[PDB]
Amino acid sequence: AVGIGAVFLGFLGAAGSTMGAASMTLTVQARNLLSGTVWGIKQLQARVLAVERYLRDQQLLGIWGCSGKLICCTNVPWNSSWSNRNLSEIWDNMTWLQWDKEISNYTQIIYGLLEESQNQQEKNEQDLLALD
Amino acid sequence: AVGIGAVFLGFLGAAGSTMGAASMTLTVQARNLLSGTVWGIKQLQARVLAVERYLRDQQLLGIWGCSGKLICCTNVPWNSSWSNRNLSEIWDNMTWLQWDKEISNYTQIIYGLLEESQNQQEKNEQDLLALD
Amino acid sequence: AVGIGAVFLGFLGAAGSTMGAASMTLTVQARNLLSGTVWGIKQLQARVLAVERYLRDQQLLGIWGCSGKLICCTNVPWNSSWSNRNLSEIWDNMTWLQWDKEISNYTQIIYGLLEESQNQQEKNEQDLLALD
Amino acid sequence: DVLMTQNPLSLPVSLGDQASISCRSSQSVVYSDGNAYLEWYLQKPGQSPKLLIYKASNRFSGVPDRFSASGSGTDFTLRISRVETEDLGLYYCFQGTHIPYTFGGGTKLEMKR
Amino acid sequence: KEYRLINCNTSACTQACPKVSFEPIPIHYCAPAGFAILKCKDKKFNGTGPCPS
Amino acid sequence: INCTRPNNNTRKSIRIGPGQAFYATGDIIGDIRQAHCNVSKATWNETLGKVVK
Amino acid sequence: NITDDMRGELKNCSFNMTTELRDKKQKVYSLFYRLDVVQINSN
Amino acid sequence: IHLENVTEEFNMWKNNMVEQMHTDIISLWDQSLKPCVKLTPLCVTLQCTNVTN
Ligand SMILES: *[C@@H]1O[C@H](CO)[C@@H](O[C@@H]2O[C@H](CO)[C@@H](O[C@@H]3O[C@H](CO[C@H]4O[C@H](CO)[C@@H](O)[C@H](O)[C@@H]4O)[C@@H](O)[C@H](O[C@H]4O[C@H](CO)[C@@H](O)[C@H](O)[C@@H]4O)[C@@H]3O)[C@H](O)[C@H]2NC(C)=O)[C@H](O)[C@H]1NC(C)=O
Ligand SMILES: *[C@@H]1O[C@H](CO)[C@@H](O[C@@H]2O[C@H](CO)[C@@H](O[C@@H]3O[C@H](CO)[C@@H](O)[C@H](O)[C@@H]3O)[C@H](O)[C@H]2NC(C)=O)[C@H](O)[C@H]1NC(C)=O
Ligand SMILES: *[C@@H]1O[C@H](CO)[C@@H](O[C@@H]2O[C@H](CO)[C@@H](O[C@@H]3O[C@H](CO)[C@@H](O)[C@H](O)[C@@H]3O)[C@H](O)[C@H]2NC(C)=O)[C@H](O)[C@H]1NC(C)=O
Ligand SMILES: *[C@@H]1O[C@H](CO)[C@@H](O[C@@H]2O[C@H](CO)[C@@H](O[C@@H]3O[C@H](CO)[C@@H](O)[C@H](O)[C@@H]3O)[C@H](O)[C@H]2NC(C)=O)[C@H](O)[C@H]1NC(C)=O
Ligand SMILES: *[C@@H]1O[C@H](CO)[C@@H](O[C@@H]2O[C@H](CO)[C@@H](O)[C@H](O)[C@H]2NC(C)=O)[C@H](O)[C@H]1NC(C)=O
Ligand SMILES: *[C@@H]1O[C@H](CO)[C@@H](O[C@@H]2O[C@H](CO)[C@@H](O)[C@H](O)[C@H]2NC(C)=O)[C@H](O)[C@H]1NC(C)=O
Ligand SMILES: *[C@@H]1O[C@H](CO)[C@@H](O[C@@H]2O[C@H](CO)[C@@H](O)[C@H](O)[C@H]2NC(C)=O)[C@H](O)[C@H]1NC(C)=O
Ligand SMILES: *[C@@H]1O[C@H](CO)[C@@H](O)[C@H](O)[C@H]1NC(C)=O
Ligand SMILES: *[C@@H]1O[C@H](CO)[C@@H](O)[C@H](O)[C@H]1NC(C)=O
Ligand SMILES: *[C@@H]1O[C@H](CO)[C@@H](O)[C@H](O)[C@H]1NC(C)=O
Ligand SMILES: *[C@@H]1O[C@H](CO)[C@@H](O)[C@H](O)[C@H]1NC(C)=O
Ligand SMILES: *[C@@H]1O[C@H](CO)[C@@H](O)[C@H](O)[C@H]1NC(C)=O
Ligand SMILES: *[C@@H]1O[C@H](CO)[C@@H](O)[C@H](O)[C@H]1NC(C)=O
Ligand SMILES: *[C@@H]1O[C@H](CO)[C@@H](O)[C@H](O)[C@H]1NC(C)=O
Ligand SMILES: *[C@@H]1O[C@H](CO)[C@@H](O)[C@H](O)[C@H]1NC(C)=O
Ligand SMILES: *[C@@H]1O[C@H](CO)[C@@H](O)[C@H](O)[C@H]1NC(C)=O
Ligand SMILES: *[C@@H]1O[C@H](CO)[C@@H](O)[C@H](O)[C@H]1NC(C)=O
Ligand SMILES: *[C@@H]1O[C@H](CO)[C@@H](O)[C@H](O)[C@H]1NC(C)=O
Ligand SMILES: *[C@@H]1O[C@H](CO)[C@@H](O)[C@H](O)[C@H]1NC(C)=O
Repeated sequence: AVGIGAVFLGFLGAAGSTMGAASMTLTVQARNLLSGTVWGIKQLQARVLAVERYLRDQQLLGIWGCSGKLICCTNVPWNSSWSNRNLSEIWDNMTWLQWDKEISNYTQIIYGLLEESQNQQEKNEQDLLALD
Repeated sequence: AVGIGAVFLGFLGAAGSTMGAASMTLTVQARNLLSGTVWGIKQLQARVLAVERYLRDQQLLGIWGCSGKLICCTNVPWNSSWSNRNLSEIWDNMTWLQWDKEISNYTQIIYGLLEESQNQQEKNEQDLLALD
Repeated sequence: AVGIGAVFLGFLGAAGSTMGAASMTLTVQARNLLSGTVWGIKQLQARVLAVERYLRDQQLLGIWGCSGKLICCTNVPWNSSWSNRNLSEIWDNMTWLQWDKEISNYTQIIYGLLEESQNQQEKNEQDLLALD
Repeated sequence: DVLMTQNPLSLPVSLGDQASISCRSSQSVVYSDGNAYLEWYLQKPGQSPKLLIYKASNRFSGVPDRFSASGSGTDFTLRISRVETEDLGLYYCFQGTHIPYTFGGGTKLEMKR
Repeated sequence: KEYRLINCNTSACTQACPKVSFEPIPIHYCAPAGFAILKCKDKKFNGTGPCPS
Repeated sequence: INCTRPNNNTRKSIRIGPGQAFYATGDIIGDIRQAHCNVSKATWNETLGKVVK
Repeated sequence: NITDDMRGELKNCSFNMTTELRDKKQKVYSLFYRLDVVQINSN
Repeated sequence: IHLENVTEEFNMWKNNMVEQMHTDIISLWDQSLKPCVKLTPLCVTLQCTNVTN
């Protein structure tokens, strides 16, 4: 038998699993994002829009200093205001859908903090490079 | 009041400011680059061309070893022939438009030097990795 | 005279040269990949497909931890099963076409090994970052 | 969903003869990888099920040449030659490609005296 | 003696515009990005098989 | 549900123009009877009872 | 040979029609269902 | 650019880029004919006689 693990390795197969376990199948969704007269026009528009969305996401990741990485550790400390929940709870009980629902309110704040942290790190790198 | 700083943070808001100050709003233009029957065909062609231009710029940056960075320090020394101007002058008096007008002549030379420097650094990395 | 080196620096100019020598003209092909009613529709479809192919290749490279690099050294050891051939033979006698013909069978195995190695390295980085 | 039909319910056979078990799938079992994961399992009275053949063609581990399986897609058949006393038990066919997996109806091998 | 145009039981013919010329003009086919066109320079190539040059 | 058109229809091609044909209806071969559909009385009653439930 | 339930459902209509030649016309007839034809108002 | 030491397999009979050329030529031919006059009125009876001139 193939086994039920291949299901876990399928597209969105870990959507119901704990986010800690779902963190091991990021590449599946990441690759699915680029999978590949009026009807042709509509199909082409959809493809172009998908490409634009992927490029915007990649540009954001690069702007945070996370270019080329699927998991990127940052310098921004976690605020208890966003979520006072424990680490074990988050990474062994909840799923990414539930977590997204919980933290959807603070997402823009976190994005701005990441941008500011990357800018500060870039200028600190440039200033230490003003010193060496 | 919102304040005049939000204007500085707008698209091209720093076009008239000193390049030293304009260096702190690069992300605005970088993000604007990806902002998002005959009429539909023309719009789609424009979008595809914009995507191609952005990808060409990113490929160039990567070819210089500057992938994912908005400010990238390099190993290519600055030639006095390109501009004998001081550092304070450049980064506290001029703007990026004036500077582009001044150095438009040597841009291809600088690009070739950056490519050669990145190739040399890559092969030196590979050769030190031939030694470790 | 311009010299025969400019031919070597042309598109596919090193296709017949030894892969060791052809490794010094990767940027030419890399840049050519992005070079730039029914007829317009077909041209637009071709351009979109080219962009999608380039983005898929870049995503693969990033998934292997090789983002932004044309030559990327990895942690995956070379199996003698794939090719028992020597190093001098490969890099001073054969060409990339011959080598591709030889190793076309094991390409997917190597790709999977690269993905696994990058995942292991990413989680080891995250775990050492669980320790610092 | 994948109904695993096994016939006959009882398969009388004399010692040293050949017994054939037929097992038909409702739909195709071939997986995207190209392999068909259909397995035959035998349960002796008072013993847990034991694997016999995997992939519907390969022998589990030095199981007798008597135990030979064949078929394709909808139809799969398991053949047992030179029936011995140790072959008594319930034979079950099982497909392992589509979730949920299912077991065969079951064939009761009966030796003849 | 009555006649009709040969095409009248199949379709209606479109008159060619008198100003448009039928004279052929050379056309070049070019490879897009990510593709190349290989030319066989062998002067005794019979159209199939390996081309050394 | 069993639906039928019991008339034995005949088709007739009429040339409307160059390459244009209109398919008319010729004489009906045999008797002319109404088209109809049949469903089982008991099956329909059972299904209606179920939907009512 | 119509049935009582098909009385007036079919009409036998004759009309002049264009031919493949622009200067010629043909007299043709066709059967039309009563739901497809509306009277315009002896003849 | 001449590719030294490169040997390639060609097939002029299974070659693509000939079907594309055929399609492009046909499409160009049709496009050049769209704006022109359709000779529907020309499908009329003609009274013809020999040209002994
Ligand atoms: C819808 O309405 C149309 C009317 O336009 C009907 O079509 C007519 O149908 C009638 C009856 O079927 C046709 O009349 C018959 O024509 C046959 C062919 O005609 C040739 O032969 C006659 C001489 O008999 C010539 O004058 C003529 O030019 C043709 O060369 C005849 O063979 C038939 O004759 C037979 O019956 C008569 C009855 O008295 C006998 O005396 C004869 O000996 C012989 O046995 C008959 O005359 C008529 O031709 C049709 N016209 C057209 C234009 O089609 C459709 O039938 C009707 N359809 C429905 C469904 O109602
Ligand atoms: C729908 O159902 C009706 C009945 O409700 C069907 O009508 C019946 O059709 C059959 C076969 O066409 C007729 O049989 C005929 O019977 C006569 C007298 O017995 C016989 O001489 C003929 O040779 C023929 O066998 C039947 O008379 C007719 N009417 C009835 C009341 O049964 C109808 O055919 C059904 N249609 C469909 C599409 O199901
Ligand atoms: C609609 O038409 C179908 C035919 O396509 C009818 O199905 C057929 O119905 C006849 C009954 O007149 C069946 O024949 C009978 O078969 C039984 C056994 O099932 C037998 O005991 C009878 O003596 C008789 O021979 C026929 O088998 C059946 N075939 C199929 C494929 O269904 C259907 O009944 C019609 N329904 C209605 C509402 O008119
Ligand atoms: C199809 O076209 C023909 C030819 O134009 C039409 O036939 C013509 O119909 C008119 C009026 O129905 C006829 O005029 C009438 O003639 C009678 C007989 O002499 C006379 O008593 C009346 O006072 C009136 O003048 C005309 O003669 C007739 N011509 C021919 C050659 O038949 C026909 O009506 C058109 N429609 C159909 C359905 O055929
Ligand atoms: C259009 O008319 C032409 C001329 O009548 C047809 O071509 C002729 O068809 C007859 C068949 O009865 C042949 O015997 C002749 O040899 C044909 N002529 C030529 C020059 O080939 C043609 O078939 C008609 N087209 C249609 C669609 O009916
Ligand atoms: C509808 O009518 C046509 C009349 O043309 C029937 O076709 C004839 O059928 C008989 C018997 O099967 C044959 O001998 C003739 O050669 C057929 N003629 C033609 C022109 O096809 C047809 O069978 C009738 N349909 C039904 C269901 O009765
Ligand atoms: C005018 O041309 C016609 C032909 O279009 C001549 O008629 C005959 O045509 C047949 C073939 O179609 C030839 O074999 C004959 O030799 C032709 N002549 C005769 C007398 O049959 C016709 O002769 C020509 N001349 C005139 C005055 O009509
Ligand atoms: C956390 O959020 C509170 C409330 O918005 C804010 O005052 C505080 O500065 C934040 N701290 C961090 C580290 O984000
Ligand atoms: C989170 O961990 C702390 C550890 O000190 C524990 O006291 C607390 O109960 C945990 N959270 C929940 C919801 O139990
Ligand atoms: C997010 O904000 C909405 C109002 O915009 C509020 O109703 C909701 O409770 C907030 N969610 C959280 C988790 O604070
Ligand atoms: C600067 O430019 C001059 C003139 O082109 C050239 O000779 C010199 O090598 C250049 N030096 C550097 C460091 O680019
Ligand atoms: C540039 O700096 C030097 C410092 O030694 C100074 O002498 C010179 O005047 C400056 N340039 C100008 C244009 O003043
Ligand atoms: C750049 O080159 C042009 C001629 O191509 C010349 O006219 C111009 O003065 C040059 N600019 C500088 C800053 O040297
Ligand atoms: C090399 O290939 C063999 C055969 O597939 C396999 O057993 C072995 O583990 C492989 N070793 C490496 C380092 O890839
Ligand atoms: C590869 O190198 C080894 C060095 O020990 C040599 O013995 C061998 O002959 C070389 N391979 C070939 C094909 O000569
Ligand atoms: C690759 O596999 C094919 C069969 O799929 C085989 O014919 C061929 O010899 C293999 N190539 C190598 C180099 O092993
Ligand atoms: C339908 O079935 C019911 C009982 O199930 C019965 O009373 C009735 O007479 C049947 N017919 C109709 C038309 O309801
Ligand atoms: C029309 O009905 C009559 C009897 O009413 C019959 O004699 C005649 O044959 C029928 N016509 C056809 C075409 O069946
Ligand atoms: C050309 O290829 C042959 C074999 O394919 C090889 O022996 C020879 O060394 C090659 N020459 C060059 C210049 O690459």
